[PDB]
Amino acid sequence: MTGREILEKLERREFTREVLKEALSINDRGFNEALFKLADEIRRKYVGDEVHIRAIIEFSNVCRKNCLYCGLRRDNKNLKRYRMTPEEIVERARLAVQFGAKTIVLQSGEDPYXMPDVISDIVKEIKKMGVAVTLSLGEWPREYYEKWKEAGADRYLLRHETANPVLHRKLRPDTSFENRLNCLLTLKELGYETGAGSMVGLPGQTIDDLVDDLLFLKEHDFDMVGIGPFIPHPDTPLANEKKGDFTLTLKMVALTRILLPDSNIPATTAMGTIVPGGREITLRCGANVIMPNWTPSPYRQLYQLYPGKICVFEKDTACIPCVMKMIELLGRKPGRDWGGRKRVFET
Ligand SMILES: Nc1ncnc2c1ncn2[C@@H]1O[C@H](CSCC[C@H](N)C(=O)O)[C@@H](O)[C@H]1O
Ligand code: SF4
Ligand SMILES: [Br-]
Ligand SMILES: [Br-]
Ligand SMILES: [Br-]
Ligand SMILES: [Br-]
Ligand SMILES: [Br-]
Repeated sequence: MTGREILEKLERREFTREVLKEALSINDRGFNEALFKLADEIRRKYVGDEVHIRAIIEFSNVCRKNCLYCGLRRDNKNLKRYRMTPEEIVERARLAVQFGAKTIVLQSGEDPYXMPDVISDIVKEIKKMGVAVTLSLGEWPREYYEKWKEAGADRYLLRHETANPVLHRKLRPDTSFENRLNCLLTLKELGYETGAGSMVGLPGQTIDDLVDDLLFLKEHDFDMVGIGPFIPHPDTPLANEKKGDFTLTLKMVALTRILLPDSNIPATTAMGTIVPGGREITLRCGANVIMPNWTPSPYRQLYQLYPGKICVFEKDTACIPCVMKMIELLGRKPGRDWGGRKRVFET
């Protein structure tokens, strides 16, 4: 098909494997710009001009897993490890709420120390502040997820990473795609607003794999989808592999908006790391959420999933005001409520 014909099929919601493959394979500038415009319009029509701010506290970089792409992998001995205390985490969340955050995101490596009860205690304290709580702690037993839901957690982010089970097992040797999916299904069953998503440009990953990611997201109708480029980290086995392409990753965000028009989709920090102004671009191509870094000094620079992460050298209260300025200069508005998914039922 020509670019014009693929756009017309996307506009009529004929989301076949062939249409998605062709959309990802065409490199024409006119086609790409029209795809980005379509996603931007679908975003405005379905989720409006509000950009929801999720203040993220990366509270521990301790991890038991050995994911091949990740700087926090347990075999990385060249990383200073840290843990915030429960009191530090609560008080830091309180500061974010004082600065206007309406969602607090707690993210960490898979650090057993806190699980499950210290997390439960922390969640209960933050929920007293009248904001949404989102967890991003990795793979744990159903019983842990249940306890956190009972403690008041609202949402859980657990990117599926790659929907190719063979590639998944190789990159994430402690676990499997089956396990990841079982975790996501359990979270949904428990009533969490659930987030999935993937990296783009992983070693071994093909365009067909990317199409399968899109199809997987459509199949499960996730509330949130987090997408970023793979960024090689020098203290990992993938150090010499090629970085993910920004434009290809941007096309994955645009298609995700087109496929899931009422979902919440972040402009991820990885997008801002690989291209200056990458998050702003992404907010104009389908994204409607941003997650300013609220990890306190002196730990920001130690949370090194990937190198060169933006904002790590700044005073640690910088990013909430910064994203508020960003939202304004984009001609957008800040979120007025917790920014939960507002489903638009259709055919
Ligand atoms: N090198 C890298 N490049 C880009 N993104 C990466 C990365 N290493 C990790 N990430 C992303 O960072 C996300 C958060 S990892 C921290 C949360 C939890 N330990 C978990 O694994 O879910 C991952 O889901 C992954 O997509
Ligand atoms: S991606 Fe998550 S689980 Fe895997 S090594 Fe990094 S922090 Fe640990
Ligand atoms: Br302070
Ligand atoms: Br969230
Ligand atoms: Br366990
Ligand atoms: Br995300
Ligand atoms: Br990211």
